Amino acid sequence: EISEVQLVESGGGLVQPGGSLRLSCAASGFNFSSSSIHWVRQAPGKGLEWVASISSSSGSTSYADSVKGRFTISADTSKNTAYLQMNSLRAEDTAVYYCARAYIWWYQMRQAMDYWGQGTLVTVSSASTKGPSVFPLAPSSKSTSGGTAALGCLVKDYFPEPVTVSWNSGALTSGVHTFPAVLQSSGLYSLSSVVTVPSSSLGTQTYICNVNHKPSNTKVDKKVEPKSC
Amino acid sequence: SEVQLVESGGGLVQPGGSLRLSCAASGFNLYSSYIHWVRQAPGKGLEWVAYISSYYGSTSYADSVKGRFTISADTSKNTAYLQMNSLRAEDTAVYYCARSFSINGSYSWWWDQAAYGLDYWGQGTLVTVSSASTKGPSVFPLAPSSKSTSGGTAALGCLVKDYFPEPVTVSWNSGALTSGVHTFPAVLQSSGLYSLSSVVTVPSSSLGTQTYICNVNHKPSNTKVDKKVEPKSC
Amino acid sequence: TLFRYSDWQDKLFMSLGTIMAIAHGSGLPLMMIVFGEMTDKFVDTAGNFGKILEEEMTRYAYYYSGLGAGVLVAAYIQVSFWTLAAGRQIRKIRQKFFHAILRQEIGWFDINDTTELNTRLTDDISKISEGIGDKVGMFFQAVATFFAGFIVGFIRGWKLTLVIMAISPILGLSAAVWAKILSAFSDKELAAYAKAGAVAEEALGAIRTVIAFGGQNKELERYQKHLENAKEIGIKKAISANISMGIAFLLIYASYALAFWYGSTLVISKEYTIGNAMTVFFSILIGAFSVGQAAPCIDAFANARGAAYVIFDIIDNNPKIDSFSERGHKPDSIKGNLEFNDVHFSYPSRANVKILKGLNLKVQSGQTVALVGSSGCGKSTTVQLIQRLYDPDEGTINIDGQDIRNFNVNYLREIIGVVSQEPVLFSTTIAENICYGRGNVTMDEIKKAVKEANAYEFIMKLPQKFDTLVGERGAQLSGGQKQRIAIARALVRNPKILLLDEATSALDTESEAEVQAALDKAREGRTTIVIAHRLSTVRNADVIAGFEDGVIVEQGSHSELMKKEGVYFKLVNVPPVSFLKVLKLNKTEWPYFVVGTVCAIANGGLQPAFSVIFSEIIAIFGPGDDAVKQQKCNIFSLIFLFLGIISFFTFFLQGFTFGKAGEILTRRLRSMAFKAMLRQDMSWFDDHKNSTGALSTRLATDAAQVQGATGTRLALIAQNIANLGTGIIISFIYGWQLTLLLLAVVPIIAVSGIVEMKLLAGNAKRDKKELEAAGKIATEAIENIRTVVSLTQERKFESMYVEKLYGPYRNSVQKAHIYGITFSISQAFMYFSYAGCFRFGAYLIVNGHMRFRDVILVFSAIVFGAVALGHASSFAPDYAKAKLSAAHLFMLFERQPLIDSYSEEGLKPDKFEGNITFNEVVFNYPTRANVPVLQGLSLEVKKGQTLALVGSSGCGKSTVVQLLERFYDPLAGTVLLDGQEAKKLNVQWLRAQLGIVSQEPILFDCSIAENIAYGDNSRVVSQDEIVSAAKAANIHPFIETLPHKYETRVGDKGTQLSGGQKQRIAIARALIRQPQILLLDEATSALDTESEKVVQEALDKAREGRTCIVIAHRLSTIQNADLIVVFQNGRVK
Amino acid sequence: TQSPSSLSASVGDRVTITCRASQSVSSAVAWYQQKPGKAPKLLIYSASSLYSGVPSRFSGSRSGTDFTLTISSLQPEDFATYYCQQSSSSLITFGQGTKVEIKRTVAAPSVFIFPPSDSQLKSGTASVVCLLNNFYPREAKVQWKVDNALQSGNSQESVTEQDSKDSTYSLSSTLTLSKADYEKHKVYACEVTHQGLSSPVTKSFNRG
Amino acid sequence: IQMTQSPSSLSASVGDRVTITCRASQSVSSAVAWYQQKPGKAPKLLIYSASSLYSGVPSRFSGSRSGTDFTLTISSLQPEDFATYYCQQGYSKLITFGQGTKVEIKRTVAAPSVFIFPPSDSQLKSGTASVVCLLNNFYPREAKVQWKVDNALQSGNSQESVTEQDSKDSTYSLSSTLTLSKADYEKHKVYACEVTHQGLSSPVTKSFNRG
Ligand SMILES: CC(C)CCC[C@@H](C)[C@H]1CC[C@H]2[C@@H]3CC=C4C[C@@H](O)CC[C@]4(C)[C@H]3CC[C@]12C
Repeated sequence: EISEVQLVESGGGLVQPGGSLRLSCAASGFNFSSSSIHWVRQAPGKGLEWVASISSSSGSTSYADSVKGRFTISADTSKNTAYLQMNSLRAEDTAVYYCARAYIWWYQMRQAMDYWGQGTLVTVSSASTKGPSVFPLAPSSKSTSGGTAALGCLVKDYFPEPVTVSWNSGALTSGVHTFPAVLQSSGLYSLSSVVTVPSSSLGTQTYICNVNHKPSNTKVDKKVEPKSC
Repeated sequence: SEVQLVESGGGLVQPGGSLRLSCAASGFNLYSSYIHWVRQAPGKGLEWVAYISSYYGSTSYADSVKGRFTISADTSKNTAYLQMNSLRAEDTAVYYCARSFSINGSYSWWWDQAAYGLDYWGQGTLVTVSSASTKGPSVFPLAPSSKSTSGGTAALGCLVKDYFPEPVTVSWNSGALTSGVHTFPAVLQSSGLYSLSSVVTVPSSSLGTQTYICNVNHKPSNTKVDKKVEPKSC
Repeated sequence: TLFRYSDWQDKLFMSLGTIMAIAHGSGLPLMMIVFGEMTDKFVDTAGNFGKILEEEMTRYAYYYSGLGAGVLVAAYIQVSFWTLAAGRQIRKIRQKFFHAILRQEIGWFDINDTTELNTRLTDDISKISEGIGDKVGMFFQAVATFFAGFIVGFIRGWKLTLVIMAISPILGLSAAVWAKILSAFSDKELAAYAKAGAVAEEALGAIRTVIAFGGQNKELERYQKHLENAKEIGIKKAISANISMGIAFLLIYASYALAFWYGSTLVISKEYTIGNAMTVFFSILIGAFSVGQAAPCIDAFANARGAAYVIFDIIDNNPKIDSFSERGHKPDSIKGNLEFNDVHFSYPSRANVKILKGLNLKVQSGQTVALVGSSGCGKSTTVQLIQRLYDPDEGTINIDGQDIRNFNVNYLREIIGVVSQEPVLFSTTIAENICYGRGNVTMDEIKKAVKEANAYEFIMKLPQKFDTLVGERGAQLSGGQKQRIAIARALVRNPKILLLDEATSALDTESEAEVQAALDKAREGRTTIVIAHRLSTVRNADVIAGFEDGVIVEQGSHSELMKKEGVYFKLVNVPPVSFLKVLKLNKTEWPYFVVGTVCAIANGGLQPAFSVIFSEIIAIFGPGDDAVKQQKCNIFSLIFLFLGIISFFTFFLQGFTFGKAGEILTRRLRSMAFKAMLRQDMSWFDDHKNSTGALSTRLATDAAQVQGATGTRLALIAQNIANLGTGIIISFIYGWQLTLLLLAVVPIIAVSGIVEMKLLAGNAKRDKKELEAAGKIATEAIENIRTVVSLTQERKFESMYVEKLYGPYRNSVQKAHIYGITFSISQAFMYFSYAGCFRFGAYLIVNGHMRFRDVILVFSAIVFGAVALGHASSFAPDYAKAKLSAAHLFMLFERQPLIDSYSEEGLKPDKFEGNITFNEVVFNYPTRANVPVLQGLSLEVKKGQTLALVGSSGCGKSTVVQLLERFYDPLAGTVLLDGQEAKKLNVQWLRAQLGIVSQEPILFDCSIAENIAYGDNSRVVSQDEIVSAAKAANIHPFIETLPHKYETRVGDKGTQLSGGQKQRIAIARALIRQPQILLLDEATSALDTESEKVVQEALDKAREGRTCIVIAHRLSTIQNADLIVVFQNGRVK
Repeated sequence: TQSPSSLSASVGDRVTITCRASQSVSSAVAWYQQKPGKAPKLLIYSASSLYSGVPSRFSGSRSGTDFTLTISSLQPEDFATYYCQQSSSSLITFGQGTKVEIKRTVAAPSVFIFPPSDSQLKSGTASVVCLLNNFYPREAKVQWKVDNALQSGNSQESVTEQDSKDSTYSLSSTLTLSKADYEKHKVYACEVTHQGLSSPVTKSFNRG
Repeated sequence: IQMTQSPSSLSASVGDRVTITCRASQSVSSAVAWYQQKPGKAPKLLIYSASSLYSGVPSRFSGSRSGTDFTLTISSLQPEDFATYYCQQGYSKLITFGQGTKVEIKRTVAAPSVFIFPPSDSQLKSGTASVVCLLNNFYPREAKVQWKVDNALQSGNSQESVTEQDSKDSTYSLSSTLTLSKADYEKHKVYACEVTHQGLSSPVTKSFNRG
């Protein structure tokens, strides 16, 4: 930890609004008396957001105001692991949870955030375990030939992420624009992979896109074609 | 490691004079097994003297000196110290630092004291008791007799006398000729000095053909006397 | 209070242990109430002649077996939870204590001393550990059983308890005066004896003079004197206490007399039953002598409270300046200003001398100022008082003009970094070494600022480059490698103020320039007030300073000082000993031990005697064919009287005689050790392990523990053995069946106690190791406090301790468990044995084999007998204590020093010729043998001259004398006294012929007249001849004013005389010894120039005729001194 | 929280990302160069110091209530999100930071429209998308018109990360209609607005 | 508590049963010792208890015990033998060593060489007279040397310093010295030295005249 970061993984999983977890950031490379372990919340589309603060030196405890009251952080200088129990699970409590570190025996720092762990991404969802579908984002014949007749295939109705989408069976991925999986109203997501090519090559060659949802154990394919209605 | 008994101190003393005979029993420590003080009569043999066991405080002097020979066996600087009191005349014996036994190898019980013999010994400082100071030996060559036999074998030699203490190297022709020569004991002079003799036989052809030298080397007196020997010419 | 450290579950450990100890105790009296049901019913069987005999008997058996399980669970829950609460309390005591010591000021650190600290911590604590560990358990059980006799007598038969009760208060008075007179005496005894101790403290306090004038013997007798008075009241208190115990037993016995005859009337009234009475006897016997046989346990608790006392004195404490709080302001925006303020400060140890008496300085942030002058002028007294080690007595120091007392120091000593005067290191890697800058330093944060002093070749060179070990004080380095890691080490703090002080003086000037200029441009906004070496590297300071006697009047910049004619134009121009040696140190006084042991066998075996008393009592009680009570039992009330008075005599005898054996050995051995010590060479005491306080404890506590073995062993172990054995004899006698079977317990208890003692000594061993580790940590700071504060890295030391201390913690866990297990085994098998053999003996009777009353005698002999093993092996820990202490004082005895002070053989030169001669004498001190003393010395004086010496401050300017008085044998060279070389001398004569002025000559716990008279022992030099030499010293014309002329006991190191007076005497301490060779090192320091010369004046027309060497670095009387020797690393120049 | 001084322009400026204090505390803010999708890394502390691992381009100090990070000389080596963390209270607020990148020019976007094939229509939903490729700056609008109606609420905009090389963003505005509303419509028009376009480019079609 | 040395000066030949039988006193009770000191050294140890030998020693030292009798035979007599032996006691609080004992070589009687020398001109100046008689290569050591002054019995001024064995031939050398002051050296002329040696069939009396 003095030459690396030894905040090791603890408590990785998925939650429903009837779930909970006893999350942990098992510090290492130092011993709790030397620090004050901190967590924060990474709400998507915003900054970072603090949740709580314990220092096993004095056993102090300062919580945020949202996760206030319904939570607890209980570190054990014996076993060297901080313990934030996320109970009372509503929706927005989902994020990746950067669990952090601090030096308490150097007051000059004045920023108990000297180190950082990746964070146990906590995910609330809705009726998970559904395989995706490949649908042809098929170019119409009016599309720009000789210039750029973009095309693709959409991954619809899938959970969870990520789903590995490839083109040409790994023979062409440049010129494809991989879009991020943005949320759908159903709690599911949607991502596009649009490809830039003059339609004169579709007149001779067809491109097949492959979709592998190992988070759902599916392999679905389709050759995207020029739309001749 | 192993037992090393390294001895120091003493040797020159007048009767009625004190000393300390010291034995660094280094390689082991004073406190595992006994430590005596062997006596070596000057040409007669041995005698046991006295001993301390410092894991029992149990010490013992000797009969004819009990009260003059204090033992101590210091266990921090690991050395035996014999306070010798007045060290009378007829105690010019060699005193060797002696170790007693270990029926196992590790230590010595107190009961049945030193039953299985002294399985380690050392080499001490030969002590001597006299009132003779440092003096130079005069060599009187007992020259080969004027009655030297013609056609046979005649002896020739020299005596050294009137010195203290030993040693004198009595050699012949600056020590180049030492074959057959008999070194006679360094005799104590009646007042306390020393003396000895040394002679060798030569065939009757090399008595006057060559003329020999009785050279003597005495370090306590810093005298290296070179003296020419020759058959008596009446 | 002791228990004041206890969490909740601590207290639940306690209270469950205590109630289960109550049940442990109530075991055997209730075993006697069922004794009585059995005695009534079965004596009515026996006397009357019951075929249920076996039935009822085994029934009673299984009752006692039920109690067997009962005492088992009781025993080990008692011991388990008692030792467990003890251990958890111990570690909490130690954590909060060691916290407090890291918290208590440096002042308190220079009033106590290090090895005294560590020794207090370790032994204080372990003392408390066994104090409150389980002893309290035995005690609560043992008072339970006697206190259960009360209710059992009352409930079983409410007759005889009446009388015995009604006798109880007068015994209340007996033991009243017991404690009253024991307490009165032992308090007067200590209140006196502590003086016999303080005189040892003050005599061993300056072994220098005490050897420098052969005056060993006067002080040995001073010891034996105060020891005389104390030892006197020794046997007196021994009497008083044994008188008391004899009274106690006289009254118990005549009380039993009243009881036996009164209740004889009752049973002959054919009233109640032999059961009720004979119990009220038996159930009131065990309890009583048991709670009697309770002395060592209340001994233990006594020692434990005495221990915890000063420890809690330490814990509850609090300073005005603290190291563990936000006691004030702690601001962010700071420019590194610092300005002294009218500072009048002095030490809390050497209070009387004041060093800084008003200094009006000025420093600004960014600009460096140079601190130079002469030594002692105030450099270190300037650096210490900035990080507020010693709270300025009246001075103050402020940053930005506000109270640094309100600057939270955990911020102060963490923002500024003063690379230490002498670079101190720790037993670390170079990594952790510098890490003590702050602690969280990534490898780059290390290396980058490491290279800022060129620490990259000799550190990247070693196998395991960084990760190789910096040793003891850096013992795996020296100055050419050490002083580099320091000046960059605390740099990594990026100090808001760095401060340099002689901190780059031990290498080549290249590394010096590296650390200097690499920290000249690094202090762009931070000041650095420099105490430097060279007169061009002082100048890397915008302002230079002048240090003048507690007044700041002269200082400034380059063109601001050199032209001022202040200082800156002036400056630039354990071999184990035996069972036998302990047992043989007390050999003269054999008869006292013969008396102690004979009266011991009596006192002990007197109990199964009571088995026979009460056993032939049962039978006689049975029939009553005549008027037995007042016709016979009158006789038995008598026999009780006779054993009462016999007990008074035998008690008083054995107790008193071992009291006098104790006095004997203690006086003898105290005296012998004191002598032995004062004889030894000087090279023994100029050390760090064999100090003053270490030694005082060695002496006192070691003689104490040498007595604690025999002077209480024979008596107690002997009561126990002849008691067990008297029961043994009785039992073997009557019916040889029941002993053996009731001795089927001897293998269980035997091998159980044995494995427990062996694995408990193993516990002691793994503990010595674990706390020896832990105490390595402890000692590190405990010694180096000067830095572990300045780096403000004491709290990580706290935590590293704590995690190590977990060691003897889990040790304690193992100890509690194994000890509980063993002693549960013992108790439960004692009971089980009663039950089983009881049973078999029932059918033995149903033969007829034993007349019942005989079995009751046998069982009763046993039930009395074993009640003597309560703490039979509880005095074992003290025996190994004594054995260790014995081997120690024997190292102190036989050590035949190299240079003996009592030169028996050699030359006793009856005349003196003052010709001392040196020619190429090289020498190195022993302590830390890296650096030398001399580079070859060669000097000499004739008769009457004055070889004066002048140089810098401390460059071999002390060791001049110590080679002439034959302290040390100078390694290789020539030192002799007038041809006949010194090694021929009789140092006694030689030492009593010279003369020395000590570097700070003390006075003793003595009057004005002997102190001076001291200077010539082997003969009482008379009263008058002082007044000449005391007027020749110009010190008698002063005794004019003193209240007594010559009876002022100038207290411990000169309490009623100042130092200047305690110097103005120094000369008189020898003059009558006629010192023909004056070796004056700092002749006159603490006086006034008009009289200060009379040291030499009064000598001017008398110093001649007798040679000397006069060394007093001044101007008026060295400029008229003959021969000069300049000290350049130990040569003659 | 801070005010977003999100600058990403042509080379050559001294961007001092400013951070206003949410409240009045003692001067403690800690800054990070977080890569969205990564874990923050310390650059400075005390709002004035410099932690380890940092190159000597990051720096900061205080200016009353102003906590700054100073990065100069706009390079092809400036891309991250920044982070303030306020301190000096039992609770801590934050700053959301900025988002820096490299600005070559104004990119030329290509818009396209894609009607859903019957493979989508056999489920119960369908999607016509408006794709905008290679648009820059990050600002871009895309709207749908069905039967000449300013449609809203059925335009799922899925925008990619900035193109690592030329800052040419891509966007997909998905108009999703079911069995009940997709067949009833015949014309679908997509009108896009990009600042580099003088004219709002329109791609439309009729359902057939 | 004491010792009695019977086996004195045994010089038997190599390879034969040479017996050291040194008897102790009453009830030392199994505490014998037989140590080896080569001439001019400290003794080694060869055996203890008469039942066990020191490790690293040849097995030719056999001790048979009968009450007050320890009888140790050496049979091989290597060149590492022919060194001084000793018998000593450790028991009852005390230890005692005996006078020197020694095993030697056995040879045949040799021709004894007898010589006499009067003091020359340089010894007579101090007033002293040391007339020297010498016996070289005389075997065995058991011999007698007698003096005579003016054909009269002389005694009280004859010191017989005997040199040690030549290990090669086990022969011997010897020097008698008769000393007188000048107060008798000028009043007595003929000084004679006879030797009774087994080779000297008749005691030869080498007489010399003053001068
Ligand atoms: C120092 C004090 C306690 C004196 C101790 C001795 C007293 C208490 C003892 C010794 C003499 C005893 C008495 C001796 C004889 C008498 C008279 C007789 O009818 C029977 C009992 C009676 C009455 C005894 C009672 C106990 C007794 C009173």
